[PDB]
Amino acid sequence: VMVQPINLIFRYLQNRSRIQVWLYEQVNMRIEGCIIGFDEYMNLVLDDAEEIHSKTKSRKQLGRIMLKGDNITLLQSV
Amino acid sequence: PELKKFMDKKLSLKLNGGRHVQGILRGFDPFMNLVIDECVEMATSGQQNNIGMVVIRGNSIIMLEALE
Amino acid sequence: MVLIMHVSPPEHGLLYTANNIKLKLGDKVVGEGTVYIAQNTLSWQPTELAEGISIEWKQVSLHGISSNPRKCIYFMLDHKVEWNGVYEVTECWLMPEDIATVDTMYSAMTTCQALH
Amino acid sequence: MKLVRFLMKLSHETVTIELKNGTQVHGTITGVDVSMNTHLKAVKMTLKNREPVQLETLSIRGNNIRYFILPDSLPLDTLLVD
Amino acid sequence: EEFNTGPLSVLTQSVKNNTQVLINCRNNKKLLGRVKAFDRHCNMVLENVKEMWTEVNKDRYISKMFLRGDSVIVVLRNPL
Amino acid sequence: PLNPKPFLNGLTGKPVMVKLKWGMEYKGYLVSVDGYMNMQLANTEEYIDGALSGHLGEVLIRCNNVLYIRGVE
Repeated sequence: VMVQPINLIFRYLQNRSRIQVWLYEQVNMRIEGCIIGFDEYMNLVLDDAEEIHSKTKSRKQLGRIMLKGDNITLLQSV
Repeated sequence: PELKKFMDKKLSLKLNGGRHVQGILRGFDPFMNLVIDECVEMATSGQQNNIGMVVIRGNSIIMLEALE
Repeated sequence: MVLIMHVSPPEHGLLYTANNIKLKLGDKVVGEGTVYIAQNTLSWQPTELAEGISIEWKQVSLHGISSNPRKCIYFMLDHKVEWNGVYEVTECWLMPEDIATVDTMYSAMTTCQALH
Repeated sequence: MKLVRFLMKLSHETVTIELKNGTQVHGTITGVDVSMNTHLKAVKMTLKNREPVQLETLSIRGNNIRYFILPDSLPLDTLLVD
Repeated sequence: EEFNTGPLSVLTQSVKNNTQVLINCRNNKKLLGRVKAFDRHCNMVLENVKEMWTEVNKDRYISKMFLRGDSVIVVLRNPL
Repeated sequence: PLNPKPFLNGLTGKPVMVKLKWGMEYKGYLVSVDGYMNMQLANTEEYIDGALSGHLGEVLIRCNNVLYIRGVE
């Protein structure tokens, strides 16, 4: 419990790095975006967000979205 | 304190949806969200991808075991 | 989550413990061991293997009193257990040599269920 | 979660409960707590696509429940006056 | 008030007008019935429920039901 | 920094698309949202597998089913 998970998040917010979110209920689609805001539930507001569909190597542009935190399995930088 | 004994240890994590990653546990909070460093995604293909330092949410972890 | 590791007796929050308890997952008896029903986890350590299993209560979808063939605890995990070298739901049983412990394990498990 | 108080009045009622994973439980309610953890006795449980398992008692986590099929003669109006 | 003007007003109006709602549940099941009572988590006591699914349409009748709110996906104010 | 709560209020009265965890999408005007993030949509269109499956009118979407919400345009 040295590194705090929210510290990564504040870091992403601060840095505007592009992140990718693996989702809880489905494995064939991930979300990517830049974090501009969040809350204590890890609900995230993402700018320039996209669905990434691995099987077809395709993407869908979403613009600005609020992603519900209970869908987040894993958050990584890309 | 349960996860404390796993700090700085290489772990294998089974995640919901048949997903599997391995990495070093660097941190956690009261909700068992984890920070895993040097994270490697083990693709169903058998390929391993380096995904870096990640946050994993506690509810998505099905199974956790140390590789050390 | 479920942790696979050596399971020592907890220093805090232990409600009930008993020895000579067989853990069965699906059709397979994993071995005989000691169960620890504690505030945060249901856990079991095999006498004959190095690592046991520790399970957060939120993952025990339900639990009850059954017999397989002898009076025993039944519980269900909400996923499939892949315990390497060892074993969308998994049916589990705790099978004590002494059936007098079953009613007590059941109450202790229900008390922990209510805490989470 | 105020409606849970309704279920808490169901002691001794025989019900069928469908779980979110498709398991059906048939049994007699011995109690329900404020989290909707549901305790039953004299239980027949049918996992999706499996034969029924028989249990002396069962306790179900509230969040695994989809719905209760209630007895046809249960007086809803009465049970619902708080 | 929150029941009157918030998203739950969908249920409020069903109970007051004694009209049926159509509820999409998990696993492609739908429930058509009347809401006798509900709470802020969308737990419900329902009556005269038609449960509908496909495998080819299938249905069955449940006279009295308690539905746990977190099983609900969507509730339609008008069935059909 | 634009947080989830202010963002949602800013969508109120506006056309939105709510994608569910289960893959279906709902397009409509966001009439209201509550502290749980339950949502009430009007003029609701349901999309299943990328195709319109029906015009639903007024719907309540329970909070725990949402994957994301975004404004149209």
